[PDB]
Amino acid sequence: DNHLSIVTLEEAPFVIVEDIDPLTETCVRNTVPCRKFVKINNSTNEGMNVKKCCKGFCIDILKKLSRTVKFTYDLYLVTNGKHGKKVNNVWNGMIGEVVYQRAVMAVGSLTINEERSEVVDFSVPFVETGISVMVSRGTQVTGLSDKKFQRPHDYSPPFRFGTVPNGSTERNIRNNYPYMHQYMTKFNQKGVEDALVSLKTGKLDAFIYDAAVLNYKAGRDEGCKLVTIGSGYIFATTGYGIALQKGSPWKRQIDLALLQFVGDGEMEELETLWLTGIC
Amino acid sequence: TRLKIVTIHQEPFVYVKPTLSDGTCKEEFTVNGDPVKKVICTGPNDTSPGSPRHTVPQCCYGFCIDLLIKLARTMNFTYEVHLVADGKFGTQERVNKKEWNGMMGELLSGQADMIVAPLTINNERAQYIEFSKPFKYQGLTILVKKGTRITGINDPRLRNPSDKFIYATVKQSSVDIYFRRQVELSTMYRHMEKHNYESAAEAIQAVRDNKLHAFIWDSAVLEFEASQKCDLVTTGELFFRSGFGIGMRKDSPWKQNVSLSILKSHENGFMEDLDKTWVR
Ligand SMILES: Cc1sc2nc(COc3ccc(F)cc3)cc(=O)n2c1[C@@H]1C[C@H]1CO
Ligand SMILES: N[C@@H](CCC(=O)O)C(=O)O
Repeated sequence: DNHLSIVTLEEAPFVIVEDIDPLTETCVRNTVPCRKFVKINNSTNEGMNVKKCCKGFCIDILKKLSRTVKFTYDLYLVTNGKHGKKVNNVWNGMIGEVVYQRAVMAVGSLTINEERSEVVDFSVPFVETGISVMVSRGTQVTGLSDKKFQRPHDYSPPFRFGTVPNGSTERNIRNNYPYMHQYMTKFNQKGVEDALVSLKTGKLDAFIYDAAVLNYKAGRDEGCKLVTIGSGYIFATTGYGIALQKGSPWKRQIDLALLQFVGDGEMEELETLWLTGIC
Repeated sequence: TRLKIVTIHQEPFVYVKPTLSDGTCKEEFTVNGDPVKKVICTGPNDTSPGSPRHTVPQCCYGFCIDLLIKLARTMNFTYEVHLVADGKFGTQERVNKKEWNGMMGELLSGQADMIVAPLTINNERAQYIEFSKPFKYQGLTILVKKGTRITGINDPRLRNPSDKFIYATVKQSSVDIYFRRQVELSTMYRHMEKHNYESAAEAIQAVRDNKLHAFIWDSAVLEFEASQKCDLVTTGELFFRSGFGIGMRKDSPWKQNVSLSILKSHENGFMEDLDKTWVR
Protein backbone atom coordinates (compact mmCIF):
# COMPACT_ATOMS: atom_id res chain seq x y z
CA ASP A 1 0.00 0.00 0.00
CA ASN A 2 2.55 2.53 -1.18
CA HIS A 3 0.40 4.55 -3.57
CA LEU A 4 -0.35 7.69 -1.68
CA SER A 5 -2.95 10.35 -1.92
CA ILE A 6 -1.13 13.62 -1.43
CA VAL A 7 -2.60 17.15 -1.08
CA THR A 8 -0.90 20.39 -2.09
CA LEU A 9 -1.74 24.07 -2.66
CA GLU A 10 -0.27 26.65 -5.02
CA GLU A 11 2.04 29.28 -3.49
CA ALA A 12 5.01 30.27 -5.71
CA PRO A 13 7.96 29.29 -5.56
CA PHE A 14 7.13 26.39 -3.18
CA VAL A 15 4.26 25.10 -5.31
CA ILE A 16 3.64 26.47 -8.85
CA VAL A 17 0.69 25.27 -11.00
CA GLU A 18 0.78 25.06 -14.88
CA ASP A 19 -1.59 23.97 -17.65
CA ILE A 20 -0.86 20.48 -19.08
CA ASP A 21 0.98 20.43 -22.53
CA PRO A 22 -1.15 21.19 -25.68
CA LEU A 23 0.55 18.57 -27.92
CA THR A 24 1.59 15.89 -25.36
CA GLU A 25 -1.41 16.38 -22.95
CA THR A 26 1.15 15.13 -20.30
CA CYS A 27 3.47 16.87 -17.73
CA VAL A 28 7.04 17.31 -18.87
CA ARG A 29 10.40 18.77 -17.64
CA ASN A 30 10.67 19.45 -13.85
CA THR A 31 6.81 19.10 -13.42
CA VAL A 32 4.63 16.34 -11.93
CA PRO A 33 0.91 15.56 -12.55
CA CYS A 34 -1.49 17.29 -10.09
CA ARG A 35 -5.27 17.26 -10.27
CA LYS A 36 -7.71 19.97 -9.26
CA PHE A 37 -11.44 19.36 -8.76
CA VAL A 38 -13.30 22.15 -10.66
CA LYS A 39 -17.06 22.67 -10.35
CA ILE A 40 -19.35 22.58 -13.40
CA ASN A 41 -21.52 25.35 -11.89
CA ASN A 42 -22.70 26.77 -8.50
CA SER A 43 -26.10 25.05 -8.58
CA THR A 44 -24.51 21.58 -8.52
CA ASN A 45 -22.03 19.48 -6.52
CA GLU A 46 -20.92 18.07 -9.92
CA GLY A 47 -17.36 18.82 -10.96
CA MET A 48 -14.36 17.38 -12.71
CA ASN A 49 -10.75 16.67 -11.99
CA VAL A 50 -8.71 18.87 -14.31
CA LYS A 51 -5.24 17.45 -15.07
CA LYS A 52 -2.62 20.16 -14.25
CA CYS A 53 1.19 20.20 -13.75
CA CYS A 54 2.99 21.06 -10.55
CA LYS A 55 6.54 22.26 -9.93
CA GLY A 56 8.48 24.27 -7.31
CA PHE A 57 10.64 23.80 -4.22
CA CYS A 58 8.09 21.55 -2.32
CA ILE A 59 7.54 19.45 -5.51
CA ASP A 60 11.30 18.76 -5.79
CA ILE A 61 11.09 17.77 -2.10
CA LEU A 62 8.17 15.36 -2.95
CA LYS A 63 10.15 13.88 -5.91
CA LYS A 64 13.12 13.20 -3.53
CA LEU A 65 10.83 11.69 -0.85
CA SER A 66 8.93 9.46 -3.31
CA ARG A 67 12.29 8.06 -4.61
CA THR A 68 14.08 7.66 -1.16
CA VAL A 69 11.03 6.49 0.92
CA LYS A 70 9.82 4.33 -2.09
CA PHE A 71 6.16 5.39 -2.59
CA THR A 72 4.18 6.55 -5.63
CA TYR A 73 1.49 9.22 -5.38
CA ASP A 74 -1.71 10.82 -6.69
CA LEU A 75 -1.07 14.58 -6.09
CA TYR A 76 -4.13 16.88 -5.83
CA LEU A 77 -4.81 20.55 -5.16
CA VAL A 78 -6.99 21.42 -2.11
CA THR A 79 -10.31 23.11 -3.02
CA ASN A 80 -11.92 23.35 0.45
CA GLY A 81 -10.01 26.32 1.88
CA LYS A 82 -6.22 26.78 1.78
CA HIS A 83 -3.39 25.91 4.22
CA GLY A 84 -5.66 25.17 7.16
CA LYS A 85 -8.22 26.84 9.47
CA LYS A 86 -10.39 25.42 12.29
CA VAL A 87 -13.92 26.64 11.52
CA ASN A 88 -16.63 25.77 14.10
CA ASN A 89 -14.18 23.02 15.36
CA VAL A 90 -13.77 21.58 11.77
CA TRP A 91 -10.41 21.77 9.95
CA ASN A 92 -10.53 22.79 6.28
CA GLY A 93 -7.61 23.29 3.85
CA MET A 94 -4.55 21.01 3.55
CA ILE A 95 -4.74 20.25 7.30
CA GLY A 96 -8.41 19.23 6.97
CA GLU A 97 -7.64 16.86 4.03
CA VAL A 98 -5.15 15.02 6.32
CA VAL A 99 -7.35 15.17 9.52
CA TYR A 100 -10.32 13.62 7.60
CA GLN A 101 -8.03 11.00 5.86
CA ARG A 102 -8.53 12.14 2.22
CA ALA A 103 -4.72 12.56 2.01
CA VAL A 104 -1.93 10.54 3.65
CA MET A 105 0.19 13.72 3.63
CA ALA A 106 0.10 17.46 2.74
CA VAL A 107 3.16 18.82 0.89
CA GLY A 108 3.49 22.59 0.53
CA SER A 109 4.14 25.95 2.17
CA LEU A 110 2.50 24.58 5.34
CA THR A 111 3.35 26.20 8.62
CA ILE A 112 3.97 24.03 11.70
CA ASN A 113 2.01 25.41 14.66
CA GLU A 114 0.67 24.10 18.01
CA GLU A 115 -3.08 23.86 17.18
CA ARG A 116 -2.33 22.04 13.85
CA SER A 117 0.04 19.67 15.76
CA GLU A 118 -2.84 18.63 18.06
CA VAL A 119 -4.73 17.12 15.05
CA VAL A 120 -1.88 16.08 12.61
CA ASP A 121 1.77 15.07 12.99
CA PHE A 122 4.38 17.23 11.29
CA SER A 123 7.66 16.06 9.85
CA VAL A 124 10.90 17.86 10.77
CA PRO A 125 10.92 21.45 9.33
CA PHE A 126 12.33 21.57 5.78
CA VAL A 127 12.24 25.43 5.38
CA GLU A 128 12.60 28.00 8.20
CA THR A 129 9.62 30.36 8.51
CA GLY A 130 7.50 32.34 11.00
CA ILE A 131 6.21 35.90 10.72
CA SER A 132 7.87 38.77 8.90
CA VAL A 133 6.78 42.34 8.05
CA MET A 134 7.18 43.70 4.55
CA VAL A 135 7.55 47.51 4.15
CA SER A 136 8.82 50.12 1.63
CA ARG A 137 12.57 50.53 2.28
CA GLY A 138 13.40 52.77 5.29
CA THR A 139 9.93 52.54 6.96
CA GLN A 140 10.60 52.97 10.67
CA VAL A 141 9.02 49.94 12.43
CA THR A 142 10.91 48.03 15.20
CA GLY A 143 8.87 44.83 14.82
CA LEU A 144 5.50 43.31 15.83
CA SER A 145 5.80 45.02 19.26
CA ASP A 146 6.13 48.47 17.59
CA LYS A 147 3.44 50.82 19.02
CA LYS A 148 2.35 51.60 15.41
CA PHE A 149 1.05 47.95 15.41
CA GLN A 150 0.17 47.49 19.10
CA ARG A 151 -1.68 50.80 19.57
CA PRO A 152 -2.45 51.90 15.96
CA HIS A 153 -4.94 54.67 16.82
CA ASP A 154 -2.23 56.45 18.87
CA TYR A 155 -1.08 57.78 15.41
CA SER A 156 -2.69 60.36 13.10
CA PRO A 157 -3.23 59.04 10.42
CA PRO A 158 -3.06 55.46 11.82
CA PHE A 159 -0.47 53.06 10.26
CA ARG A 160 -2.13 50.83 7.57
CA PHE A 161 -1.22 47.15 7.75
CA GLY A 162 -2.73 43.77 7.00
CA THR A 163 -2.25 40.06 6.39
CA VAL A 164 -3.87 37.41 4.20
CA PRO A 165 -6.44 36.04 6.65
CA ASN A 166 -7.29 32.40 7.59
CA GLY A 167 -3.64 31.22 7.83
CA SER A 168 -1.07 30.64 10.59
CA THR A 169 -0.10 34.38 10.62
CA GLU A 170 -3.59 35.69 11.34
CA ARG A 171 -4.09 32.92 13.99
CA ASN A 172 -0.89 34.04 15.76
CA ILE A 173 -1.85 37.72 15.72
CA ARG A 174 -5.30 36.91 17.00
CA ASN A 175 -3.90 34.89 19.80
CA ASN A 176 -1.16 37.37 20.74
CA TYR A 177 -2.36 40.91 20.02
CA PRO A 178 -6.18 41.17 20.23
CA TYR A 179 -6.34 44.97 19.57
CA MET A 180 -3.89 44.81 16.61
CA HIS A 181 -5.93 41.94 15.17
CA GLN A 182 -9.44 43.59 15.23
CA TYR A 183 -7.90 46.78 13.77
CA MET A 184 -6.07 44.93 10.89
CA THR A 185 -9.12 43.12 9.53
CA LYS A 186 -10.23 46.15 7.45
CA PHE A 187 -6.79 45.77 5.76
CA ASN A 188 -7.25 42.02 4.95
CA GLN A 189 -5.57 41.20 1.62
CA LYS A 190 -7.05 38.55 -0.70
CA GLY A 191 -3.55 37.25 -1.40
CA VAL A 192 0.20 38.07 -1.57
CA GLU A 193 -0.07 39.68 -5.07
CA ASP A 194 -2.85 42.09 -3.97
CA ALA A 195 -0.80 42.98 -0.85
CA LEU A 196 2.42 43.71 -2.86
CA VAL A 197 0.43 46.00 -5.29
CA SER A 198 -1.21 47.77 -2.25
CA LEU A 199 2.26 48.32 -0.68
CA LYS A 200 3.94 49.41 -3.97
CA THR A 201 1.13 51.98 -4.67
CA GLY A 202 0.89 53.43 -1.11
CA LYS A 203 -2.45 51.85 -0.12
CA LEU A 204 -0.76 49.83 2.67
CA ASP A 205 2.16 50.74 5.00
CA ALA A 206 3.09 47.17 6.09
CA PHE A 207 2.23 43.61 5.08
CA ILE A 208 2.52 40.94 7.82
CA TYR A 209 2.90 37.42 6.48
CA ASP A 210 4.86 34.13 6.24
CA ALA A 211 8.64 34.82 6.51
CA ALA A 212 9.71 32.30 3.79
CA VAL A 213 7.33 33.85 1.17
CA LEU A 214 8.19 37.47 2.17
CA ASN A 215 11.97 36.82 1.95
CA TYR A 216 11.40 35.40 -1.54
CA LYS A 217 9.21 38.37 -2.59
CA ALA A 218 11.79 40.94 -1.26
CA GLY A 219 14.67 39.22 -3.17
CA ARG A 220 12.69 39.44 -6.47
CA ASP A 221 11.07 42.92 -5.98
CA GLU A 222 11.57 45.22 -9.03
CA GLY A 223 13.85 48.05 -7.90
CA CYS A 224 14.40 46.30 -4.49
CA LYS A 225 11.88 48.75 -2.87
CA LEU A 226 9.93 46.23 -0.73
CA VAL A 227 11.92 44.83 2.18
CA THR A 228 11.36 42.85 5.38
CA ILE A 229 12.01 44.72 8.68
CA GLY A 230 15.21 43.91 10.57
CA SER A 231 17.91 41.76 8.96
CA GLY A 232 14.96 39.79 7.46
CA TYR A 233 13.66 39.39 11.06
CA ILE A 234 11.31 36.47 11.99
CA PHE A 235 8.75 36.52 14.90
CA ALA A 236 7.46 33.12 16.25
CA THR A 237 10.06 31.14 14.26
CA THR A 238 8.78 27.86 12.92
CA GLY A 239 9.11 25.96 9.67
CA TYR A 240 7.22 24.38 6.82
CA GLY A 241 6.53 20.73 7.59
CA ILE A 242 4.89 17.78 5.85
CA ALA A 243 1.54 17.12 7.62
CA LEU A 244 0.79 13.42 8.22
CA GLN A 245 -2.07 11.59 9.97
CA LYS A 246 -1.62 10.98 13.76
CA GLY A 247 0.38 7.76 14.20
CA SER A 248 1.44 7.70 10.52
CA PRO A 249 3.60 4.73 9.41
CA TRP A 250 5.38 7.06 6.92
CA LYS A 251 6.64 9.72 9.38
CA ARG A 252 9.80 7.88 10.50
CA GLN A 253 11.25 7.42 6.97
CA ILE A 254 10.15 10.95 5.86
CA ASP A 255 11.97 12.57 8.84
CA LEU A 256 15.14 10.56 8.18
CA ALA A 257 15.06 11.28 4.41
CA LEU A 258 14.49 15.05 5.02
CA LEU A 259 17.43 15.13 7.53
CA GLN A 260 19.52 13.16 4.97
CA PHE A 261 18.72 15.82 2.28
CA VAL A 262 19.66 18.58 4.81
CA GLY A 263 23.01 16.99 5.73
CA ASP A 264 23.87 16.12 2.04
CA GLY A 265 23.51 19.68 0.71
CA GLU A 266 20.48 18.57 -1.40
CA MET A 267 18.27 21.02 0.57
CA GLU A 268 20.75 23.91 -0.04
CA GLU A 269 20.72 23.06 -3.80
CA LEU A 270 16.86 23.43 -3.91
CA GLU A 271 17.11 26.80 -2.15
CA THR A 272 19.68 28.02 -4.78
CA LEU A 273 17.40 26.61 -7.51
CA TRP A 274 14.05 28.06 -6.26
CA LEU A 275 14.50 30.70 -3.47
CA THR A 276 17.49 33.01 -4.22
CA GLY A 277 16.83 36.53 -5.52
CA ILE A 278 18.72 39.63 -6.77
CA CYS A 279 17.95 41.78 -3.65
CA THR B 1 8.08 9.91 37.97
CA ARG B 2 11.10 12.18 38.42
CA LEU B 3 12.99 12.74 35.19
CA LYS B 4 16.73 12.51 35.05
CA ILE B 5 17.91 15.42 32.91
CA VAL B 6 21.31 15.37 31.26
CA THR B 7 22.97 18.57 30.09
CA ILE B 8 26.39 19.90 29.15
CA HIS B 9 28.35 23.02 29.88
CA GLN B 10 27.86 25.35 26.95
CA GLU B 11 27.57 29.09 27.26
CA PRO B 12 25.27 30.72 26.91
CA PHE B 13 22.79 27.86 26.91
CA VAL B 14 24.18 26.30 30.06
CA TYR B 15 26.48 28.05 32.52
CA VAL B 16 28.17 25.88 35.14
CA LYS B 17 29.53 27.36 38.37
CA PRO B 18 30.61 25.84 41.76
CA THR B 19 28.01 26.00 44.59
CA LEU B 20 28.65 28.30 47.60
CA SER B 21 30.18 26.72 50.84
CA ASP B 22 26.62 25.85 52.06
CA GLY B 23 25.84 23.95 48.82
CA THR B 24 23.48 26.69 47.51
CA CYS B 25 23.82 28.80 44.31
CA LYS B 26 24.87 32.52 44.39
CA GLU B 27 21.89 34.88 44.05
CA GLU B 28 22.16 36.73 40.73
CA PHE B 29 19.96 39.01 38.69
CA THR B 30 19.79 40.08 35.05
CA VAL B 31 20.37 43.79 34.24
CA ASN B 32 16.50 43.61 33.75
CA GLY B 33 16.30 43.25 37.61
CA ASP B 34 14.86 39.70 37.28
CA PRO B 35 16.19 36.80 39.42
CA VAL B 36 18.47 34.30 37.61
CA LYS B 37 16.85 30.86 37.99
CA LYS B 38 19.50 28.29 38.98
CA VAL B 39 19.35 24.52 39.48
CA ILE B 40 21.64 22.14 41.33
CA CYS B 41 23.37 20.02 38.66
CA THR B 42 25.67 17.20 39.75
CA GLY B 43 28.70 16.34 37.65
CA PRO B 44 32.42 15.63 37.59
CA ASN B 45 35.06 18.35 38.01
CA ASP B 46 38.37 16.63 36.99
CA THR B 47 37.82 16.62 33.18
CA SER B 48 41.20 14.80 32.57
CA PRO B 49 40.67 12.06 29.85
CA GLY B 50 41.08 8.49 31.15
CA SER B 51 40.87 9.73 34.78
CA PRO B 52 38.37 8.87 37.60
CA ARG B 53 35.35 11.19 37.71
CA HIS B 54 34.36 12.58 41.16
CA THR B 55 30.74 13.84 41.03
CA VAL B 56 29.94 17.03 43.05
CA PRO B 57 26.81 19.30 43.17
CA GLN B 58 27.31 22.37 40.89
CA CYS B 59 25.11 25.34 39.79
CA CYS B 60 23.39 25.33 36.38
CA TYR B 61 21.63 28.25 34.60
CA GLY B 62 21.05 29.67 31.10
CA PHE B 63 18.81 29.50 28.04
CA CYS B 64 18.39 25.67 28.35
CA ILE B 65 17.84 25.74 32.17
CA ASP B 66 15.07 28.39 31.82
CA LEU B 67 13.67 26.19 29.00
CA LEU B 68 13.73 23.09 31.31
CA ILE B 69 11.88 25.04 34.10
CA LYS B 70 9.15 26.11 31.62
CA LEU B 71 8.77 22.51 30.31
CA ALA B 72 8.59 21.13 33.89
CA ARG B 73 5.94 23.74 34.99
CA THR B 74 3.79 23.24 31.81
CA MET B 75 3.88 19.40 31.78
CA ASN B 76 3.93 19.05 35.59
CA PHE B 77 7.05 16.84 36.02
CA THR B 78 9.82 16.98 38.68
CA TYR B 79 13.45 16.44 37.74
CA GLU B 80 17.12 16.19 38.72
CA VAL B 81 19.87 17.62 36.52
CA HIS B 82 23.28 16.12 35.98
CA LEU B 83 26.12 17.04 33.63
CA VAL B 84 27.13 14.43 31.02
CA ALA B 85 29.82 12.17 32.62
CA ASP B 86 32.23 12.19 29.57
CA GLY B 87 31.62 15.89 28.75
CA LYS B 88 30.49 15.06 25.18
CA PHE B 89 27.39 15.76 23.04
CA GLY B 90 27.47 12.34 21.41
CA THR B 91 28.51 10.31 18.35
CA GLN B 92 28.23 6.64 17.26
CA GLU B 93 31.74 5.14 17.20
CA ARG B 94 32.81 1.67 16.02
CA VAL B 95 33.98 -0.50 18.98
CA ASN B 96 31.81 -5.43 15.26
CA LYS B 97 29.51 -3.28 17.42
CA LYS B 98 28.79 0.48 17.43
CA GLU B 99 28.16 2.64 20.50
CA TRP B 100 26.89 6.13 21.31
CA ASN B 101 28.95 8.27 23.68
CA GLY B 102 28.10 11.58 25.43
CA MET B 103 24.50 12.66 26.16
CA MET B 104 23.27 10.37 23.35
CA GLY B 105 24.83 7.32 25.10
CA GLU B 106 23.42 8.40 28.51
CA LEU B 107 19.90 8.83 27.07
CA LEU B 108 19.95 5.45 25.33
CA SER B 109 21.31 3.60 28.43
CA GLY B 110 18.70 5.12 30.74
CA GLN B 111 21.29 7.24 32.71
CA ALA B 112 19.09 10.15 31.49
CA ASP B 113 15.43 10.39 30.51
CA MET B 114 15.82 13.72 28.68
CA ILE B 115 18.58 15.75 27.01
CA VAL B 116 18.11 19.51 27.59
CA ALA B 117 21.07 21.14 25.88
CA PRO B 118 22.14 22.86 22.59
CA LEU B 119 21.81 19.35 20.96
CA THR B 120 21.89 19.42 17.13
CA ILE B 121 19.18 17.54 15.27
CA ASN B 122 20.74 15.32 12.57
CA ASN B 123 19.87 12.08 10.71
CA GLU B 124 22.46 9.97 12.67
CA ARG B 125 20.91 10.72 16.08
CA ALA B 126 17.23 10.79 14.92
CA GLN B 127 17.69 7.10 13.86
CA TYR B 128 18.04 6.22 17.61
CA ILE B 129 16.24 9.01 19.57
CA GLU B 130 13.22 11.31 19.42
CA PHE B 131 14.04 15.00 18.85
CA SER B 132 11.39 17.58 19.65
CA LYS B 133 10.53 20.35 17.15
CA PRO B 134 13.49 22.82 17.27
CA PHE B 135 13.87 25.39 20.08
CA LYS B 136 16.61 27.25 18.11
CA TYR B 137 17.72 27.40 14.45
CA GLN B 138 21.30 28.38 13.86
CA GLY B 139 24.22 26.92 11.94
CA LEU B 140 27.95 26.42 11.60
CA THR B 141 30.52 29.23 11.39
CA ILE B 142 34.24 29.72 11.99
CA LEU B 143 35.81 31.50 14.98
CA VAL B 144 39.18 33.28 14.56
CA LYS B 145 41.40 35.72 16.55
CA LYS B 146 40.86 39.28 15.15
CA GLY B 147 43.46 39.87 12.40
CA THR B 148 43.15 36.33 10.92
CA ARG B 149 41.95 36.78 7.32
CA ILE B 150 39.92 33.67 6.31
CA THR B 151 37.02 34.06 3.79
CA GLY B 152 35.07 31.11 5.24
CA ILE B 153 34.55 27.39 4.45
CA ASN B 154 36.03 27.79 0.87
CA ASP B 155 39.31 29.39 2.03
CA PRO B 156 42.48 27.66 0.58
CA ARG B 157 44.03 27.45 4.13
CA LEU B 158 40.99 25.28 5.03
CA ARG B 159 40.38 23.39 1.69
CA ASN B 160 44.10 22.70 1.03
CA PRO B 161 45.61 22.61 4.58
CA SER B 162 49.08 22.35 6.21
CA ASP B 163 50.42 22.34 9.83
CA LYS B 164 50.98 26.14 9.31
CA PHE B 165 47.24 26.93 9.84
CA ILE B 166 45.64 24.63 12.48
CA TYR B 167 41.80 24.37 12.50
CA ALA B 168 39.48 22.14 14.58
CA THR B 169 36.10 21.39 16.13
CA VAL B 170 34.91 19.60 19.28
CA LYS B 171 35.42 15.82 19.46
CA GLN B 172 32.30 13.57 19.51
CA SER B 173 29.96 16.41 18.43
CA SER B 174 27.50 16.89 15.52
CA VAL B 175 30.20 19.06 13.76
CA ASP B 176 32.54 16.04 13.94
CA ILE B 177 29.68 13.83 12.46
CA TYR B 178 29.08 16.48 9.71
CA PHE B 179 32.72 16.59 8.46
CA ARG B 180 33.16 12.74 8.71
CA ARG B 181 29.93 11.99 6.75
CA GLN B 182 30.39 14.52 3.88
CA VAL B 183 33.15 13.11 1.48
CA GLU B 184 33.43 16.68 -0.04
CA LEU B 185 34.90 17.74 3.42
CA SER B 186 37.24 14.67 3.92
CA THR B 187 40.34 16.83 3.32
CA MET B 188 39.04 19.07 6.17
CA TYR B 189 38.00 16.10 8.38
CA ARG B 190 41.51 14.56 8.17
CA HIS B 191 43.18 17.84 9.28
CA MET B 192 40.54 18.40 12.03
CA GLU B 193 40.79 14.86 13.56
CA LYS B 194 44.49 15.58 14.34
CA HIS B 195 43.64 18.75 16.40
CA ASN B 196 39.98 18.43 17.69
CA TYR B 197 39.32 19.62 21.31
CA GLU B 198 37.49 17.99 24.29
CA SER B 199 35.11 20.91 24.76
CA ALA B 200 34.09 24.19 23.03
CA ALA B 201 35.60 26.25 25.98
CA GLU B 202 39.08 24.69 25.51
CA ALA B 203 38.93 25.35 21.73
CA ILE B 204 37.73 28.99 22.27
CA GLN B 205 40.64 29.42 24.78
CA ALA B 206 43.14 27.85 22.28
CA VAL B 207 42.09 30.42 19.61
CA ARG B 208 42.81 33.18 22.20
CA ASP B 209 46.26 31.72 23.13
CA ASN B 210 47.09 31.67 19.33
CA LYS B 211 47.32 27.82 19.70
CA LEU B 212 44.34 27.32 17.27
CA HIS B 213 43.85 29.43 14.16
CA ALA B 214 40.22 28.53 13.44
CA PHE B 215 37.46 26.90 15.48
CA ILE B 216 34.53 25.44 13.47
CA TRP B 217 31.41 25.36 15.69
CA ASP B 218 27.81 26.41 16.38
CA SER B 219 27.05 30.05 15.37
CA ALA B 220 24.66 30.48 18.38
CA VAL B 221 27.71 29.78 20.61
CA LEU B 222 30.52 31.48 18.54
CA GLU B 223 28.56 34.74 17.86
CA PHE B 224 27.76 34.97 21.60
CA GLU B 225 31.49 34.33 22.34
CA ALA B 226 32.56 37.00 19.75
CA SER B 227 30.14 39.63 21.26
CA GLN B 228 31.76 39.09 24.72
CA LYS B 229 35.47 38.52 23.77
CA CYS B 230 36.20 41.47 21.37
CA ASP B 231 39.61 39.83 20.44
CA LEU B 232 37.66 36.97 18.69
CA VAL B 233 35.42 37.32 15.62
CA THR B 234 33.48 34.90 13.42
CA THR B 235 34.39 34.70 9.74
CA GLY B 236 31.64 34.69 7.15
CA GLU B 237 28.01 33.73 7.68
CA LEU B 238 26.80 30.13 8.05
CA PHE B 239 28.11 27.46 5.66
CA PHE B 240 25.54 24.97 7.05
CA ARG B 241 22.32 25.41 9.00
CA SER B 242 21.11 23.28 11.88
CA GLY B 243 18.65 23.35 14.76
CA PHE B 244 18.70 22.36 18.47
CA GLY B 245 16.04 20.12 19.94
CA ILE B 246 15.14 18.29 23.15
CA GLY B 247 16.28 14.62 23.14
CA MET B 248 14.08 11.75 24.47
CA ARG B 249 13.91 7.95 23.98
CA LYS B 250 11.50 7.00 21.07
CA ASP B 251 9.15 5.41 23.73
CA SER B 252 8.99 8.58 25.99
CA PRO B 253 5.38 9.42 27.14
CA TRP B 254 6.47 13.15 27.25
CA LYS B 255 7.46 13.50 23.55
CA GLN B 256 4.18 14.93 22.16
CA ASN B 257 3.74 17.50 24.98
CA VAL B 258 7.46 18.50 24.80
CA SER B 259 7.04 19.51 21.12
CA LEU B 260 3.66 21.19 21.77
CA SER B 261 5.24 23.26 24.59
CA ILE B 262 8.20 24.32 22.36
CA LEU B 263 5.74 25.45 19.62
CA LYS B 264 3.68 27.29 22.27
CA SER B 265 6.87 29.07 23.51
CA HIS B 266 7.92 30.11 19.99
CA GLU B 267 4.36 31.37 19.19
CA ASN B 268 3.84 33.48 22.39
CA GLY B 269 7.29 35.11 22.27
CA PHE B 270 8.69 33.12 25.28
CA MET B 271 11.53 31.68 23.09
CA GLU B 272 12.36 35.18 21.78
CA ASP B 273 12.40 36.39 25.44
CA LEU B 274 15.02 33.65 26.22
CA ASP B 275 17.03 34.71 23.17
CA LYS B 276 17.04 38.34 24.42
CA THR B 277 17.95 37.37 28.04
CA TRP B 278 20.79 34.88 27.19
CA VAL B 279 21.90 35.40 23.55
CA ARG B 280 21.06 38.91 22.14
C1 LIG C 1 16.15 22.43 7.10
C2 LIG C 1 15.64 23.11 8.33
S1 LIG C 1 14.70 24.54 8.15
C3 LIG C 1 14.60 24.70 9.87
N1 LIG C 1 13.98 25.67 10.46
C4 LIG C 1 14.03 25.70 11.82
C5 LIG C 1 13.42 26.92 12.41
O1 LIG C 1 12.87 26.73 13.69
C6 LIG C 1 11.77 25.95 13.89
C7 LIG C 1 11.23 25.92 15.16
C8 LIG C 1 10.08 25.20 15.40
C9 LIG C 1 9.50 24.55 14.35
F1 LIG C 1 8.37 23.84 14.58
C10 LIG C 1 10.01 24.56 13.09
C11 LIG C 1 11.17 25.27 12.86
C12 LIG C 1 14.66 24.75 12.55
C13 LIG C 1 15.33 23.68 11.92
O2 LIG C 1 15.94 22.82 12.49
N2 LIG C 1 15.27 23.69 10.50
C14 LIG C 1 15.82 22.80 9.61
C15 LIG C 1 16.51 21.57 10.13
C16 LIG C 1 16.40 20.28 9.39
C17 LIG C 1 15.57 20.49 10.60
C18 LIG C 1 15.85 19.70 11.86
O3 LIG C 1 14.88 19.94 12.86
N1 LIG D 1 2.07 29.14 5.58
C1 LIG D 1 0.84 29.65 6.22
C2 LIG D 1 0.01 30.51 5.24
C3 LIG D 1 0.46 31.97 5.13
C4 LIG D 1 0.40 32.77 6.41
O1 LIG D 1 -0.65 32.73 7.10
O2 LIG D 1 1.41 33.40 6.76
C5 LIG D 1 0.00 28.51 6.72
O3 LIG D 1 0.43 27.34 6.61
O4 LIG D 1 -1.10 28.79 7.25
